[PDB]
Amino acid sequence: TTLLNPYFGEFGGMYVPQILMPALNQLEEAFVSAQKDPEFQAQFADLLKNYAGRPTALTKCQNITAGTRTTLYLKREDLLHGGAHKTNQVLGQALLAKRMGKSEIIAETGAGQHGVASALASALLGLKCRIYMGAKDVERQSPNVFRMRLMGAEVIPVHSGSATLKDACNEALRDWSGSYETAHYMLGTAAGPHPYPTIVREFQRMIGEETKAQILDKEGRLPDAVIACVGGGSNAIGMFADFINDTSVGLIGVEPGGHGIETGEHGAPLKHGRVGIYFGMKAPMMQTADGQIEESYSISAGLDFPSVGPQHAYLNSIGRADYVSITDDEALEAFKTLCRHEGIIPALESSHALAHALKMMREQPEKEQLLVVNLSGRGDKDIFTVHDILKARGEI
Amino acid sequence: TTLLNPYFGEFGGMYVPQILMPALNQLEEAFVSAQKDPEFQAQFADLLKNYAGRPTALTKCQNITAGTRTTLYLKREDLLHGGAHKTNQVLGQALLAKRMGKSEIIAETGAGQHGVASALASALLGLKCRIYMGAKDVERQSPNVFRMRLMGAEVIPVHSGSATLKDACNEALRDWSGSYETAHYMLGTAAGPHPYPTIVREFQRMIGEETKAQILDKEGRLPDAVIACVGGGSNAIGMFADFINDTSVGLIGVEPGGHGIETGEHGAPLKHGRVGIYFGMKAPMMQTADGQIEESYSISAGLDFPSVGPQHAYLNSIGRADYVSITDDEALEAFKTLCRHEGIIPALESSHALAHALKMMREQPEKEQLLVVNLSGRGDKDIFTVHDILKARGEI
Amino acid sequence: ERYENLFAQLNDRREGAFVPFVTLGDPGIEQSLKIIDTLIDAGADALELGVPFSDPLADGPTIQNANLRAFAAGVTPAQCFEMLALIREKHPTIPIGLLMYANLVFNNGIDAFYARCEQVGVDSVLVADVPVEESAPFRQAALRHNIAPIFICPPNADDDLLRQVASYGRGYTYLLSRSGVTGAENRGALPLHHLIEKLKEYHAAPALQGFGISSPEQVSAAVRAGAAGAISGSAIVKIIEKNLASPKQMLAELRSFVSAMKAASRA
Amino acid sequence: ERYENLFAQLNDRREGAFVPFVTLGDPGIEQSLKIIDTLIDAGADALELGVPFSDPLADGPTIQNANLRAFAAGVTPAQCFEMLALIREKHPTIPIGLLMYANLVFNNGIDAFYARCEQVGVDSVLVADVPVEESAPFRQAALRHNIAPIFICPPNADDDLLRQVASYGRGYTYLLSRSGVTGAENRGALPLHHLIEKLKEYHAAPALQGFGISSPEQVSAAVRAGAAGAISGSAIVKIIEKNLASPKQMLAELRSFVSAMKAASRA
Ligand SMILES: *Cc1c(COP(=O)(O)O)cnc(C)c1O
Ligand SMILES: *Cc1c(COP(=O)(O)O)cnc(C)c1O
Ligand SMILES: N[C@@H](Cc1c[nH]c2ccccc12)C(=O)O
Ligand SMILES: N[C@@H](Cc1c[nH]c2ccccc12)C(=O)O
Ligand SMILES: O=P(O)(O)OC[C@@H](O)CO
Ligand SMILES: O=P(O)(O)OC[C@@H](O)CO
Ligand code: NA
Ligand code: NA
Repeated sequence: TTLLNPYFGEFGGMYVPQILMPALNQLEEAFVSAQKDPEFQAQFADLLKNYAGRPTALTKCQNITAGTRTTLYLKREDLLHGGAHKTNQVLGQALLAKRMGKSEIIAETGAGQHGVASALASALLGLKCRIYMGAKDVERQSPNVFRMRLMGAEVIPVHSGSATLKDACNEALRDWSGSYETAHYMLGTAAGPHPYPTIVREFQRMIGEETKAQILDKEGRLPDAVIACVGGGSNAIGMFADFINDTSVGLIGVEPGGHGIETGEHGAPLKHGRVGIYFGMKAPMMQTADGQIEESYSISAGLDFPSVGPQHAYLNSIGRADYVSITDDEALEAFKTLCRHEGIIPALESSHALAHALKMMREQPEKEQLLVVNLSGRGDKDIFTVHDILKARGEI
Repeated sequence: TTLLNPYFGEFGGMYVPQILMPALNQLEEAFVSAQKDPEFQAQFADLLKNYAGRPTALTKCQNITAGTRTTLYLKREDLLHGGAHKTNQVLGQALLAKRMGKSEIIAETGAGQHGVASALASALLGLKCRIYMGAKDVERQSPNVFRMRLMGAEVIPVHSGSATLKDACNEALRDWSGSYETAHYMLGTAAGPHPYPTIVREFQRMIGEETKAQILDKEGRLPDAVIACVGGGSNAIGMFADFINDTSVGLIGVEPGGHGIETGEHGAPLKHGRVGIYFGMKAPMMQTADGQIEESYSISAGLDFPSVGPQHAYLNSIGRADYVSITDDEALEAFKTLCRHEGIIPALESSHALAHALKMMREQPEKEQLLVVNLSGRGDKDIFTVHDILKARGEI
Repeated sequence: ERYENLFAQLNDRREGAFVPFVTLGDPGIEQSLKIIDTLIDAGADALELGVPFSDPLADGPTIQNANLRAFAAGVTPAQCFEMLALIREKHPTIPIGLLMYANLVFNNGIDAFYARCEQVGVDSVLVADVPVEESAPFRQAALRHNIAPIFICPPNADDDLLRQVASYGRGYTYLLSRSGVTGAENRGALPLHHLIEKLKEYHAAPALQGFGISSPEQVSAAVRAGAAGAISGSAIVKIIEKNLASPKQMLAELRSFVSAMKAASRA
Repeated sequence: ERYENLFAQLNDRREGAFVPFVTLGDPGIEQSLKIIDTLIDAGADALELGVPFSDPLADGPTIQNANLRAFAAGVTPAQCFEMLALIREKHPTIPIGLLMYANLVFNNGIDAFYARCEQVGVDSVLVADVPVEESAPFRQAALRHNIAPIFICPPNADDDLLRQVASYGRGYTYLLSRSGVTGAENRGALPLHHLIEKLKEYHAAPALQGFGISSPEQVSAAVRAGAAGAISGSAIVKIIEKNLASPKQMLAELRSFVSAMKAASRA
């Protein structure tokens, strides 16, 4: 028995070993209690405003949309402390861990951004942070590993399985199953077992709440659509959440198309995967014909995850939100275009959402549309990846 | 004849070739006109708020100061778009260039941060940006050079002289002397010939203005002292400016001590240089006994400049502000300490200001003092420099 | 019906059950079939068999590597069911229990999985990552095909969980020794006597203690504490991993260990 | 007094002045002294001499490299003043003008610099990075030691600047050909006739045109336009740079160029 519905339609649930169910029940109850506690909301608001930098700006890009009838705004989560939206929910989860009397933090990470976000929240709030990371990702992300250790976190390489994000996800759950009395699992996206999809959404919904108030002040009406990249689903659902009951506002999630859907080397399980049960949830997944969890791919490591949050699968199922894919080359073009015309270096993650917005504008240039793209993070971390690709292609 | 006093006491002036004096007179008049134009201030405020992310937070660091009677706040210019305070004044100068009908931008840079700041402002506002950079600095700062070119700027290596910042400063003035009818020189600090020290200060004084209103709201009184690093002087004077007439507030500028003042390898001309005339100003300078401009040094490239803004020399002369130095190792310790205890990676520049604040706290731990450090930028750009130093010393 | 017959015969002999666990196809199909025949010949009362899965999030390094070795052998779930059919044809009375992860059960349809289990003669299915709270469609499909749904009684179980495990479990109750994941190096440090008697009071299926059981004295302590037997996994798999280079010595050491563990079940 | 005597003798001969520029100590002290003696022997009417500075922000690549070569020779300002004393002792009538950057004048004290200039027989000082608006302490120190303060008349000079340059200048007026920095490859493209007559109307010191003058026809055009002569720097230094490997051919080509430029000053 739970306090909240663990399912979004047929997706979601709490598919963990029996030993972990008390930990999930405790987390749901502490979350429900925190949401009604004004002292918790004041401390959370105090950290978001005076430490993370909220509210973030809503920037109108006039050079980007010249010659068309599209008006494009960027929700500037790239200006958030840490350079990505992840900082929002890790501050909330760290307060939840302290509310439950926990002193240790477990986190998984692949690109390294959630590891950095978990490490800075733990250092600030006096928490011991250990981070599981696939050994392949430890080698790919030497800068982020150093950032985590600079802030006192313990980074533990995971050599089991494919030695990447899904294998770090396993090891965090293995650890948590033997330590949940003293350690909290700071899951890094709006996925996994209930109540994590609900908690991460509510700890990220200020993105959409601010966007609504800001777009109403600047344009006097709601957007025609909000667009966000979907790797696990947290930045997208954070933008979507406050607009879900506004049925005129479109909700567009962008999954990584990788080298192309037809190549099989992508990260779009919601539209091109198959429903399975893994990581504590029933959700679309990239998997073999036998049911082995497949490896996803994207130029953007932050979108490289074989599954997706259950609320996005539900929103797609009922047609409340639409989900598309953007290839590496499309994201790369959007990356270069925003640098040149707006002076903003976007994360390759967020470049996928911008690329689809540029596609909506370019394909129908005389369509009058007010679009908001969630710029989930900055792209300074991606300049080496972009450099080597343009250098190998002779473009530079 | 000028509209404003070109001198701060005996320091400053307009020591440029005769050919450049009309360009300086035009700039001073357009600045004085812009300061009285509410349309200019609204456009500047619109860019600062909705594009750069102002106002920035004022973060109280409680873990840093535990066990002492120091209360420390950090002015979070690291959260500004671009990751450094420089973005403030480049947006103002770019608007001034458009006010004068200029379409091209000239900029010098050493560490690369002002080059990035000039490039993003020019890309946003439709300006053609060319950046002069010493060939030694082009090799040291490959990431920042790529950022500039990503945003459409032309980066021109300077091989003359010592092929570093002062040599890039020469080449920008050489260029400007033959192009000022169509190009504006976006000088990168509160130094050089009048009116640049005045303009950059007024385009950075929102740092102190926000700090005052924020510290009054949170503590109910002014700070006992504000502390800022001084490389050229822009972030320091931006913090100092609004407190200058508050005679109870201390003003403390921190010059880079390098490997130690006694080693001669430092960047502290204000306290250990000698007054000379170069870069269009009379100011303290690191120079040989014969009067050749000497090369400064710091672990932090952004503080590596053989001279200093004239208003800081004046404030020191009359005793309104005090200036100290912080070595590489002291800045490195402050860098690691802020990462571990607050989850904020500071720029090695700003680490010098934090290091002195930590010294004020540690040397007199029972002294009750309210301190504000200007965190002029974030330190993600410095993690490779910090890594190699700790690796070479066997610390990692 | 095989569990009910086994526990009745063991009760007549004042005996507990020793139930080893191995991953199917580890280190290869042929050697695994020879491994399993050695476990039974050495005195195994029942079998717990895992199907190689890409992400065994309830297993420690020993069984992680067992899934890795079987992956290196190219062992598929379809090949595992052909093994199960041969094992059931070789041993008609020993209870065969599967230890599954949810995705492999859900993949080709929940009902089709348990229908395939019935075709090959499997007696019970435990799904490691499906708690009692999510077990409704899985236990319904199991019972429709005469498969016993296995539920876990963790050491921190409240009274409500005790009643559900007793009311919905069949064949046997998996009595968890400790928190954490599988591993012979970690032993449960909580006396489970109160949970054993509570399960008997609620007419639960006979309890088999698992996790950490690696020595004969642990089997005897489990039987003495009131449990119907004990399950040993990582201790068995370590013998496989230790003797990967000598398949003949692998079977010889498996026989000595299982025979010693089974002898400890005699009260 | 040397400029006033030179311009009077040149006016008697219906002649303009040709004033070459070199950096002192380029490429070495001895060769520079031999360079300067060759310029005078080839018909140079006056000299403009630069002291090697670390940051010559008014000079193009040609003279940037001249300062670099003299830096490579270790030429110090103190060594430059010993050269100036020898040059004045070798040629008692030719006007010697210095082209300085402000820091070298300010370094050991402004007054001490011009006192040193008087001791060695320098006739004028132009400070490249001190405009008329900042020239007060520099021109006072110059006049106290009988040094002519040289001021620049740029091509965009308004009437107010024309009067100041005329009212405070002595020896000669530096008539700038164009904007930008020094360089023979770039030639001034504005007729300076109106500025020349305005300077004469305000009784300014005789005008010498500089920047870009690299051909005989430019010297003749400057004299025909009303200027008292022309200054050539980068064109001279390029001959030094071209013949660094052959010091003898360097002096031979310097003599041919200077003799051709001086012959162009004859009206
Ligand atoms: C980690 C990351 C993502 C992907 O995470 P989601 O949960 O899918 O939002 C997207 N953008 C940025 C900048 C990220 O750091
Ligand atoms: C460039 C820089 C400085 C030095 O510039 P100032 O003009 O002295 O302020 C200091 N801090 C940061 C973060 C910088 O980027
Ligand atoms: N891979 C990204 C985001 C991420 C963290 N945990 C996840 C779980 C599922 C999907 C994505 C993530 C990171 O580590 O920073
Ligand atoms: N060196 C830093 C700051 C800087 C720019 N121009 C300067 C002039 C003087 C002193 C410092 C600077 C940069 O290039 O980003
Ligand atoms: O590996 P151990 O710790 O014995 O756990 C038993 C498990 O392997 C089968 O249920
Ligand atoms: O180099 P140029 O262009 O001739 O300029 C003259 C200058 O060198 C001396 O005043
Ligand atoms: Na995904
Ligand atoms: Na300096």
